[PDB]
Amino acid sequence: NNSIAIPTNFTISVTTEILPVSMTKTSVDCTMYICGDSTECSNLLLQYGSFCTQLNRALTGIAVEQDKNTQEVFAQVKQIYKTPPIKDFGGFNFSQILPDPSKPSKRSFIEDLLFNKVTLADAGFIMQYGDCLGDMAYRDLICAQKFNGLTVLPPLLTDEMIAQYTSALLAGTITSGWTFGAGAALQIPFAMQMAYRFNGIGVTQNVLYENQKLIANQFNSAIGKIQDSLSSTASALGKLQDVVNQNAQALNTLVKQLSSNFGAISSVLNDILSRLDPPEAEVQIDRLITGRLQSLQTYVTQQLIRAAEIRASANLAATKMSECVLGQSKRVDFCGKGYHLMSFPQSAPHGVVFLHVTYVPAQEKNFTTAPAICHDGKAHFPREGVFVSNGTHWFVTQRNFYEPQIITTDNTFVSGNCDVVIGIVNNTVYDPLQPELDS
Amino acid sequence: NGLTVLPPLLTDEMIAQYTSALLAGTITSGWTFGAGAALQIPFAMQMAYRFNGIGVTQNVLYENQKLIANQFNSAIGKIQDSLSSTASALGKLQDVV
Amino acid sequence: NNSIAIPTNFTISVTTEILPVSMTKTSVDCTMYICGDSTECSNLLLQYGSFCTQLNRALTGIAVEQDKNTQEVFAQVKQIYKTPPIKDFGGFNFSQIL
Amino acid sequence: QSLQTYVTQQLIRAAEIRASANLAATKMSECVLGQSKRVDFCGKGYHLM
Amino acid sequence: LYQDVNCTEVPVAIHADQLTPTWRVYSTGSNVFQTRAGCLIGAEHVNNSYECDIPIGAGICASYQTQTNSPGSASSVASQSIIAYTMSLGAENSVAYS
Repeated sequence: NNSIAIPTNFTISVTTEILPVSMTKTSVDCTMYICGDSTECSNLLLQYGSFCTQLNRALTGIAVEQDKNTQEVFAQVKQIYKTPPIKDFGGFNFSQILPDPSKPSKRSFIEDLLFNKVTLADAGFIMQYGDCLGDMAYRDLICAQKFNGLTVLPPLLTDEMIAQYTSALLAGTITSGWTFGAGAALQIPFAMQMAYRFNGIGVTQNVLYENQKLIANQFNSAIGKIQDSLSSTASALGKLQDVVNQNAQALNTLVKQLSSNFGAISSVLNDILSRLDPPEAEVQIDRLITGRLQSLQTYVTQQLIRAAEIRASANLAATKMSECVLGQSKRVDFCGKGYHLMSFPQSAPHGVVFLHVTYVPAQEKNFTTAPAICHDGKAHFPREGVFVSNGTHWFVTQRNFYEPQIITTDNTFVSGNCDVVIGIVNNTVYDPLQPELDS
Repeated sequence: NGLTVLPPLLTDEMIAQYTSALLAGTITSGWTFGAGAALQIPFAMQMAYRFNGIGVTQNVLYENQKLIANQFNSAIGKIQDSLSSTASALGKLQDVV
Repeated sequence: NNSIAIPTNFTISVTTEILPVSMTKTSVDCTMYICGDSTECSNLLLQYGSFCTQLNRALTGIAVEQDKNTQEVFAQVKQIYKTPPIKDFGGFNFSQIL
Repeated sequence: QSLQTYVTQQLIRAAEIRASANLAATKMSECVLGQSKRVDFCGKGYHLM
Repeated sequence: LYQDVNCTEVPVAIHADQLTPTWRVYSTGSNVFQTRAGCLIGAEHVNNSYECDIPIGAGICASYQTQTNSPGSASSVASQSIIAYTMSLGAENSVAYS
C-alpha cells in the first residue's frame, strides 16, 4: 500500500509492422481457358450465359476495390511536401530512410536492403532485375507466362508514386507535424515537435531538451537496429511473401487443372474430336466444361476470400496511417508497444511498412508514496505528479518520469481534511508568501 | 468416417494463466506493464489517475474510497444475478458451437 | 440558455461482453469420406487432383489463423505476473474472480 | 460439391471468428491493458478499467 | 486501347521497313507514341500533367477536355480532343523549415 515504482530513465525503441495493401490483379477468360478455337465448344459454353459475365464483373470489382484501398492508404494528401535542401533537425538524421538525391531512383535505403536481403543471382549483369516483383528477380514478363491468356492487369499506382507519397507524408511529419493532416500545414522545428508529443503521453517536455541530443542518438541507433532485424530475422516480410506464394500456387494449380481428364477419354478437345465423332463426344465435352466451370468458380471464390483479407488489412493500415503517422494515437498497443510518439511510413511491394517510434521507460526505482499530505488540517492533493519519499524527505515528481521538486502551493490545491483521507501523512509545504512577509 | 478434430494448440489452463497474469498486472502494475516494464503502485492510487483521465478529480475517490470498493464488490454479485436472470450472455459461443 | 445539470452522486456499473476467439478445428479426408477402401473409386477421385490438396491447405491455414488469433488475444506479455500472498487493496475484493 | 460448399461455409465462419478475435484483441489492448477514451467501446459509461 | 499487346501484327501495308530503332516513330513533338502497357488509338500524349480523370494503368489517365475542372467555358468542336497523360501526383508545395 506504500510502495510505488517511478522510472528514472527512458529508452526510444522502434518496431516495424508490415501490412498488405493489395495483390496481383488477375483475369481469366472463359473462351480461351475452356475452349480452344472450336465453334462447338463455344456454342455449348454460351448456354450457361451469365456465369462468365458475373465472374468478370466480380473480378473487375475486386480490382477496383484493390486500387481504392491503395489510394486511401497512400493518396491522402493532395499537396506534395518536400524536405528542405539543408538537413538540420537538432541532431536527428533521417537521410538513412529519406530518399537519396544522388540515386536516379527515389527509393529509400530500407527498401534497397529489403530487396537485397533476398536470394538473387550473379550469372550476368544486374541492370534492372525486377521492378514490381515482391523482392525477387525472375524470367521474362507476364507474356512469357501467358500461354492461356492469364493476363495480369498492371496496378493503377506505380511504385514510384507510392514512394513519392511516403516521402511527402514523412516530410510533412518532420516539418508540419500533425498539423497538415488536420488542415493547412504549419511549419515547426522537429526538436519542438517531440516536446508536445511527450506532454501528450504525460511526460513534461523539460526532459527532452536536457537529453535532446542524446535522444537523437537513441533514435539514430534504433535505425541501425532495424538493419539487424533484417539480418537476424527474415520473417518480417512474411505476410507479403506468403500472399504472393499463395497467389502463385493458386494460379499454377488452375493452369495444371486444364489437363485434368475429369473421367473423359482424353484431356484435349482436339484429340477427342479427331479420334471420336462429334455427336457422341458431346457428353464428354459437356462434362469437361462443367468440371472446368466448377474449378473456375472455386478459384473465384478463393479470390474473393483473398480480396476480403486484403481489404481488411488495408483498412487497418489506413487507420494506422491516419492515427499513427499523421497524428498521435492514445490507443495502447495500436501504434506499437509502448507509449506512441510518432510513426514513419514506407513503401513495400503490394504492401506498406510502419516504423513506430515510441517512448518506453528504461530504468525504474522504488519509492514510498502516500495518498496525500495534510499539514494544518487542510489536505493537499497533487494536481500533476505523485508524491515520493527517499525515507527522510518527501518530494513531488511528475507522473511518467522522476523529477523531484519542493512541494509548493502552486502544484497542489486544498480539498478535504486530514481525517477524511485514509493513509495520509504529515509534511510541510513550502509557501512562497511566507518568506516575502519576513522582509 | 475419420472426421478428426485436431486439439487446440492452447489449453484452457494456459488461457486461464494468461488471464490471471493480465489481471494481476492490472491490479499491481496498472497500465504500465503494457507500455513497458511493470511499475508497482497501490490499487487505491490507480483509480485516482483513472478518474482524472475522465475529467474527475481524484479527491472524490478517497472521500468515498471504501464506499466505492463496496460499489465494486456489489457489482460482482450482480454479475451472478445476470447469469440467473439471463441465460443469453453466452449466446454467441453456444450459437457458434 | 441558463440551465445546466451537474451530477451530485456517481455509481460504479459493471457489464459483460462475450467475444468469440476460436472454434473447433476440423479436418476431412477425401479418400475415406468419398471412397471406402476401393481401388477404382480412389483412381477416379485422383483424376480431379489438386482439389483435395487445396482444400487441405485451406483448412490448415484456417487452423493456423485460428491459433494465431488466440495467441494475439491472450499471449501478449512474455512475463507472467502473480498476485501477492497478502490480499490488501484498500477495500477491493477480487478473490471472487481471482 | 457438398465438400466444397462445406469448406466455403467454414471459410465464412473462419472470417467471422477472426473478425471477432481482432476486436477482442483491440479491446484487450485498450480496455484491459490501458484506458480508452472511446465512447461505448469499453462498455457503456466512462471507462475506468 | 489494346491492352498488354503491341499494335504491330495488325494489318499495315502503307509503310516499308526503313531500319528504324523504334517502330518508325519520327515525331516533331508530343505526337502519339507507343506505350508498353498497351496501344491506344484516339488520344495524343501530352507532356503536361494534370489530375487523373479516367484511370487506365501505370499512372496513365485519359481525359476529354484539355483542362481540369474549369469554372468557365468547356470544350467545343475545335481541335481539342481526348488525351492520355500521366496523372499529376498531388500538388507541388514547399515548406519554409528552420
